[PDB]
Amino acid sequence: CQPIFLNVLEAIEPGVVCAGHDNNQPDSFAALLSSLNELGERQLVHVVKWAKALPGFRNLHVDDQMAVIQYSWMGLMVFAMGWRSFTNVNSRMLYFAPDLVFNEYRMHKSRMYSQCVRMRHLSQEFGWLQITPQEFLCMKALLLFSIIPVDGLKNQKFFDELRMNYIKELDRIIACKRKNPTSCSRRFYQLTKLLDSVQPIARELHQFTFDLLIKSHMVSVDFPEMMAEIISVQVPKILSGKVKPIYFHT
Amino acid sequence: GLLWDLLT
Ligand SMILES: C[C@]12CCC(=O)C[C@@H]1CC[C@@H]1[C@@H]2CC[C@]2(C)[C@@H](O)CC[C@@H]12
Repeated sequence: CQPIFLNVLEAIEPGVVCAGHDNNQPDSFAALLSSLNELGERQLVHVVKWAKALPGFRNLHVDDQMAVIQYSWMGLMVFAMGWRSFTNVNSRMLYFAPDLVFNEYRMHKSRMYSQCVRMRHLSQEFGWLQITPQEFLCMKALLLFSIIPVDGLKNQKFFDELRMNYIKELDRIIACKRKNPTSCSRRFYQLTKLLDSVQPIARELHQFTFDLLIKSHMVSVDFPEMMAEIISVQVPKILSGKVKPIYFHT
Repeated sequence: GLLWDLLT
């Protein structure tokens, strides 16, 4: 029996994305953040292409397809970055891209050292919890459906159904080589805790990028078009409490 | 926006 759902997730997983950063130049806040912004813009393109190819994504009202991407991109990208950091450099550095790897010096120069260490901790968890490539893929897909508005989506019912199905698929992946319901329960606990841990990090970054956008002109940090639009229109809805993450635990 | 165009 072929794992249809997993086959799809592996097939649509985005390839390597480079930031275009000039690593020959001495590190500077403006250059580092401008490169992170450009990487965000480039990754956003891949996230949209990826999301549109996810099982059942098209069932969502188009307005909701837009919304979920606009609200969840930070978490999605941070989670994937954590996985790359673990797989490529054993969490020794933050692997934003092959050409944008953060050592402690860069974490400090970026002025978001605190957020960086939390992301490095997330990276370490992938190793400590022995997260499998398949669990990573399913969890990442679930992160796309983990933040919603209080006024509700155009069609909240279709979103709820899709989210439920992805949680169900995560269950199946957990039960794969586990014939003991208790072991499955313990694994589900671990993974939902990991998923929840992404949200506080994403919130800190949402706050940081929002503040940076507002003062970008005086710190020489460039924001690409899509990033600037999303950070000035959607991110504030998250920061003002109109859009909130769905936490498994309280 | 460019995102909307990308999505559609
Ligand atoms: C999502 C990105 C870029 C893609 C990635 O690998 C994760 C990383 C997390 C920090 C983000 C960055 C995009 C640009 C941001 C939002 C900066 O403005 C401040 C925080 C940066």
